[PDB]
Amino acid sequence: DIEERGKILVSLMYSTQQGGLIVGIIRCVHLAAMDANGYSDPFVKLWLKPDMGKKAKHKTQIKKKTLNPEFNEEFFYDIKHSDLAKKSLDISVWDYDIGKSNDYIGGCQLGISAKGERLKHWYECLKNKDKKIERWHQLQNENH
Amino acid sequence: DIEERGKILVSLMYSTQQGGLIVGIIRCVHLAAMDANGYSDPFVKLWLKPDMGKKAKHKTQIKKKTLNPEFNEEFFYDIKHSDLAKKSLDISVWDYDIGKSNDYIGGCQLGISAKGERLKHWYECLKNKDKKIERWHQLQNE
Amino acid sequence: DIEERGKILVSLMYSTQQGGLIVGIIRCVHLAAMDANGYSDPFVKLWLKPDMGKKAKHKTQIKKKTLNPEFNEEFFYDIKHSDLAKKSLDISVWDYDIGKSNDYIGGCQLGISAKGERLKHWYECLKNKDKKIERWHQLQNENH
Amino acid sequence: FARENEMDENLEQVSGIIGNLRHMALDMGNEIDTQNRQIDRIMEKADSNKTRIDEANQRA
Amino acid sequence: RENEMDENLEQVSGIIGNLRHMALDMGNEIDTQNRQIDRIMEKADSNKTRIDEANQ
Amino acid sequence: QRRADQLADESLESTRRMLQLVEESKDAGIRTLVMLDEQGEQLDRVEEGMNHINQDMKEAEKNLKDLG
Amino acid sequence: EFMRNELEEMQRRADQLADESLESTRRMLQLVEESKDAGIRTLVMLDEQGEQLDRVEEGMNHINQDMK
Ligand SMILES: [Ca+2]
Ligand SMILES: [Ca+2]
Ligand SMILES: [Ca+2]
Ligand SMILES: [Ca+2]
Ligand SMILES: [Ca+2]
Ligand SMILES: [Ca+2]
Repeated sequence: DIEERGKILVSLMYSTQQGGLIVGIIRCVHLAAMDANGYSDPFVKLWLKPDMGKKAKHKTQIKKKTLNPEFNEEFFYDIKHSDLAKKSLDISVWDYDIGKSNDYIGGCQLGISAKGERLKHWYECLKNKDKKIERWHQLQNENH
Repeated sequence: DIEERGKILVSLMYSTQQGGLIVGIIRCVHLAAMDANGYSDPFVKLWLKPDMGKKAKHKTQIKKKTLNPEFNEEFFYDIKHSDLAKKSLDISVWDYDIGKSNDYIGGCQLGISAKGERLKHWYECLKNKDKKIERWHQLQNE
Repeated sequence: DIEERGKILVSLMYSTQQGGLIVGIIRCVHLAAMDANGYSDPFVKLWLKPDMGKKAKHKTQIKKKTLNPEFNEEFFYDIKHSDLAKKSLDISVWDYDIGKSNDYIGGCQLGISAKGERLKHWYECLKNKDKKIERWHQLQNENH
Repeated sequence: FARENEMDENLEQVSGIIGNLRHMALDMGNEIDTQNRQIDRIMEKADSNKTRIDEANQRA
Repeated sequence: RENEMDENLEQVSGIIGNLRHMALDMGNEIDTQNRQIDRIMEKADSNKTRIDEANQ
Repeated sequence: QRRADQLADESLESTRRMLQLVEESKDAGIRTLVMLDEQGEQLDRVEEGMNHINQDMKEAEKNLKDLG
Repeated sequence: EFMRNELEEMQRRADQLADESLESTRRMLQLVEESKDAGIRTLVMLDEQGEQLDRVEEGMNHINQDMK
């Protein structure tokens, strides 16, 4: 069953006070169990591509033996509202392994290049300043 | 670091016959002297970021003992025009050296996220299909 | 030592047409004799400062065997009206000797750094532009 | 099994989205018109301000 | 020293001048697309009924 | 006899691809709006900038001719 | 002070008028350059919307013609 990949709930808001875009990750739903115990050890890895320095990539805490995790975290990006349009947020989902290389559950994207629900999430965020827009995204393949 | 870093003549054109973007590196002028002999041995490297694989990078032959080279080379990025405004053409002009890591003179990144004269070149390539637009660029990078 | 160093009549006027300060060296009276004949050979050396290149220094025509000179000469300074008020116009009289270096008989410094009658003379030149004012100033010991 | 209802709902969405495309495209026209007039307005301020800057450095 | 001020005020003028033409070329382009959308919804409403009548 | 059954397949494929093209154009409309929203807001920053610059040039000269 | 106090203000303010003139040329070029590049980003996304609308119209015309 390759199709049972899952869903992810993303949150966005541009803070004028703080002077940046805050990406919130609340929880996933029904992730692909890629272990030898019918479960996963998922964690979300954010990457605001392409031209960003050492503060480009961020990661959540690691929740273990659950397919419906509970992150409730938020990450700050020191970015300008004008410059924020042309960027793209590659939200990836990974299954952690201590003993060997990590397994890829699924992935998502948000930007001007994106389409549909992904595009309308990125559109409403830039239009509605100082407003927390939140919506689900179905996970897709091939972000390494 | 230094103001007079040089100007690079770059040309762009989307060829619908060949089915892709053709970057034509013509020449460079007034490069920064970064050797003891007071000249450079430069070569330009292109990189169309970021979803491109083995045909993302392209290199150029090394010219000799001059701050005003003459390349006259055209490369070919096989890509559909529909996906072209997403991409970024990172052009990097280096100076070749034998027994150590190569010195960097300067560079230029063309695309939608570029500014000033770089953004116009890329727009005028997108608009004017099958048509050759040749514009100079300043060399300004780390 | 040598309390009676004499005094000098100096004028000040900021020209609008010429675009600068006009410094007139009109008269000197009862100057200090520093020769074997009870006289001097005085001439008034000007020196405006700071940040003045070749326009800084000026020199009057030489007078021969006298303690009551008759100069009647003017000197022009290329300078802007506001920029002049920072500066200090140092005026100095020296006994001209042919064999050796010039003996110092007296000096007088006008500008914001100075005090008393020297301060107001600089002030009233600037605050009443295109109007010549003339006042007597006492010669003193300063950077002989 | 089905009654063949894909034709009805797809076509209703086609008419729905094309309606949104028409109104979305017209709202650009008002935004472009106002911006065109703003660019002209900024051009007055620039010419006016350059007069102040040219008068400031030429005080004589 | 202050030749920057001269070329800045010239460049500000030169950008803003063509910044009009940027708006005019946007204004002419949105017109042709607006006409194009009206062509489409006449064709889409016609093609809707032509499919709907065929299915009856 | 029943050519309409074959035509039902042809016209069904015509409807489902028409969803894609309009929804792609709707994404293009959303894309074109994003930059116009920025251009509109940035053109407001220019106006206020040009106003703020004009008042500072007034404030500059007015401060000179206060004190004679 | 007061003779010195009045003179020192006259430079401070006069030099500030020259710098507020210099700074005002930079503020404009900075803000105007951003509207130059912002407007090109709208023009790129307009033509992509225009050519995608050409695909719609072509897509419509074809399924009208072949259906007759
Ligand atoms: Ca695993
Ligand atoms: Ca694991
Ligand atoms: Ca070297
Ligand atoms: Ca070399
Ligand atoms: Ca003597
Ligand atoms: Ca003597």
